[PDB]
Amino acid sequence: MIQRTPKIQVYSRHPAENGKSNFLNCYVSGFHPSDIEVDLLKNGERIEKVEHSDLSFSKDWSFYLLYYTEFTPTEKDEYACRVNHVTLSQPKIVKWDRDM
Amino acid sequence: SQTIHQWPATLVQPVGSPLSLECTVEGTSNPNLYWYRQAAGRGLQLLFYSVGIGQISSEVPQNLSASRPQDRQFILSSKKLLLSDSGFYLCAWSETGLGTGELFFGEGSRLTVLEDLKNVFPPEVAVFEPSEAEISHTQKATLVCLATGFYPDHVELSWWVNGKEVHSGVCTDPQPLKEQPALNDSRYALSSRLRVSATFWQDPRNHFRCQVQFYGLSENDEWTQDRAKPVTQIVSAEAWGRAD
Amino acid sequence: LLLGIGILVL
Amino acid sequence: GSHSMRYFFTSVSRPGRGEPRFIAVGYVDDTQFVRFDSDAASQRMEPRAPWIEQEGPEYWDGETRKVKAHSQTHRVDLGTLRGYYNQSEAGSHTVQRMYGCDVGSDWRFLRGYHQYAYDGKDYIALKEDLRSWTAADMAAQTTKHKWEAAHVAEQLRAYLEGTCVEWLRRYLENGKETLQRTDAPKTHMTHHAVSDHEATLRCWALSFYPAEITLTWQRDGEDQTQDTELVETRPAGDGTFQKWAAVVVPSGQEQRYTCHVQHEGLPKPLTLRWEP
Amino acid sequence: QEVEQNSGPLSVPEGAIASLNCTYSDRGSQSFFWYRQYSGKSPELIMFIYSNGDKEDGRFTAQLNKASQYVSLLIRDSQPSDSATYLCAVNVAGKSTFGDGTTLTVKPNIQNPDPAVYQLRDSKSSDKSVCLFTDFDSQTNVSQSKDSDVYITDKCVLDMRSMDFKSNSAVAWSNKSDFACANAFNNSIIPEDTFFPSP
Repeated sequence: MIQRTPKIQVYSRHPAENGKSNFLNCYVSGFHPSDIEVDLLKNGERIEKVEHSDLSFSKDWSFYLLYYTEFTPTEKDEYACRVNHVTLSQPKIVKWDRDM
Repeated sequence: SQTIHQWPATLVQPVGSPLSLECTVEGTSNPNLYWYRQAAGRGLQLLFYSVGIGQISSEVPQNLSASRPQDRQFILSSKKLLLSDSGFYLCAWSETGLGTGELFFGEGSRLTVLEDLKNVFPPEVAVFEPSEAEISHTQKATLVCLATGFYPDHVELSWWVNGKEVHSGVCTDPQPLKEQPALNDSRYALSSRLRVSATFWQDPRNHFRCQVQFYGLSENDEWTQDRAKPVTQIVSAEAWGRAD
Repeated sequence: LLLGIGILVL
Repeated sequence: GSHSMRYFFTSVSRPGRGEPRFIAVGYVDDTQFVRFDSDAASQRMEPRAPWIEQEGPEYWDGETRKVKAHSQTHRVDLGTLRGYYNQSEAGSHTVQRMYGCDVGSDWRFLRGYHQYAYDGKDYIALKEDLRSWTAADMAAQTTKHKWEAAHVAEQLRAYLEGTCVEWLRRYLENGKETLQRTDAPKTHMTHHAVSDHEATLRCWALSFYPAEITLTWQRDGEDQTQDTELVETRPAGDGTFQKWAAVVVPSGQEQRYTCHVQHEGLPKPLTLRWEP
Repeated sequence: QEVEQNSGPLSVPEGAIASLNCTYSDRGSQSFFWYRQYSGKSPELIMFIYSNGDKEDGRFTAQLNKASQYVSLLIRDSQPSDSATYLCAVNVAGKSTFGDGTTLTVKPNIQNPDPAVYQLRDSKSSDKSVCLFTDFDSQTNVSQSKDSDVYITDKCVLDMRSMDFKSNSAVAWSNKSDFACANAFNNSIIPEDTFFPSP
């Protein structure tokens, strides 16, 4: 039995600009087992229209998934990724940094 | 160890009757199971493929259906047989997954569908005695067995000498001939020879029997004709050795 | 194209 | 360019929620082209790149038939392994299978792979000779003896060196516009350096394919900073890939350091420096 | 057509090499089979092959060429008992696709030809009788009659294993008195040479 803590990155498909529809991506990789909870947040609220890549895995058998939604970024709105996995003692929130 | 049995071996049924073919495998688990048909020639059409219990893949739009109620139990059925459902139905299994892909076949189910049972006749059987000339020319004795006037054309002919089935000295025609080649529903004839030494035929303690298993109607088939019902039965004819 | 041989149970 | 085809299979038991979850994906290089999910409505292998849609109904019927036979193998395997490892019926367990082939810039065979894991750990792997097995433990040695007796390696060798390379070659031709594209990375530079003495410079690479890339930070000469802070290459989601690398420098010595981007689609290795 | 093999019948002499061939069109195919089927019976695997080249198992050699897309079977030292329908099959699309079969007849070698026509009488009445053309060699063919109510069977290979003796036989019979063994066979009989006893 091995379990592996997910790595989490949250980012836009294209370089962010306020008024241009874009894609918000949360990439979770390097985790085991495969059951995982990933939600995209708009001001701490769950976004309902969120699709994900087909389950795949690396050389070391650890899983990766892309979660995505189209969004129009603004100066104002705060976006995040909320991830839970049996390896996480509690849900992990990584906020979208427009420059990360 | 590993084993695949199918049942029944031969069926003669009227158009419109139901079909049930059964297939059983022992000595493996979670096999791939297949129904194939051989009709209007050799070579095999896949009818149904099952990757596992409850899972049936239908490989051609058709009047038949299949189920797999347990791991090792495969069933083929029809509510209403058509003339065109006649064929040799073969059950096969392969190892779970995708190995070499070797198929293990059952012994097959031969289905004949008839428009009319009225044309079903068992064989008349007669044994013909060796020619004294042949015995003088060759010191060999050839017995001939004639099975005549049967329909449809599935009979199994065997030879029994002193109540033991023989194979040595035997050759049976591979296909029956039509007693009237012109007629679509012609009855059929089949010939076999048994050859023994002249001194084995001459020994009168020796008993020769030609046996023809015929596949015909079942007990519950409807029958409207005067004559007795032409069911599945064994018709035999005999001869003793003649030192004379 | 998937394998069509060499897939056996453990 | 070298190329690969790979199939990835995951099955997860879920006692009291019916049959194992099974997911299969095929890849050519870093592009997914098929998948099967036992929980979707189709119960079919389905296309995931435009160039595999060229394949006719016999392809889809065939790959559907074969992917289900793989799924059925994993179902048995999850049962067998609970036995080998003396485990309860209560737990969720994972089996994984990966196989495929690499070819060189001449599209000839380089290497074959067929590997199996249980609960995220190596179980059994085909070695590079495509006839020997590595068995992780006592349980995998039972599997090893059974797969030797049945010549599983000989069957796999026939696919890995033959079938796999020619269907890879067919995909690389039919998908020429996608798979043999080489999108050079759009690069740029950020200065987020809110320390008194120290600045941190991230050197960005967006919209590149394939995913293979190198982001060296260099100084006066040397070529190396064992202190670079690079994030795992990530999907943009449009079929391209993103990456950056970071080095911490003095606030004075801004423009003594150089980012050396290396990608297949760049004529010459790029070389970027902080522009005010 | 996915799996193509000639129908035959392919005739080969006892002791010679029978050559069966099969072509397949699907380059997804990953293993290859020859099955043997006796009349009335179910198919039985002769061998499989999944590697380019030859595979020998006693008298049988499979050959596979994935570039040409052909599978062959060679049978060294053919016996009458090899007479059967040979089914080529291809494992593609997760299942076995079958050819329509090649029928092989191995004609037996008759050491000591002794062509004769005999009358045999029924062990119930003398009345009904059949004609037996026997002991001719495998070059003689037997023709179906130019007469209704005359029945003629094809030749058939009979083997007294223990004597070391094979013989060819055909049978003729009629529902009529008009009919003699004298001239029952409207086919290529062995000239004077065929013995016709004086009953």
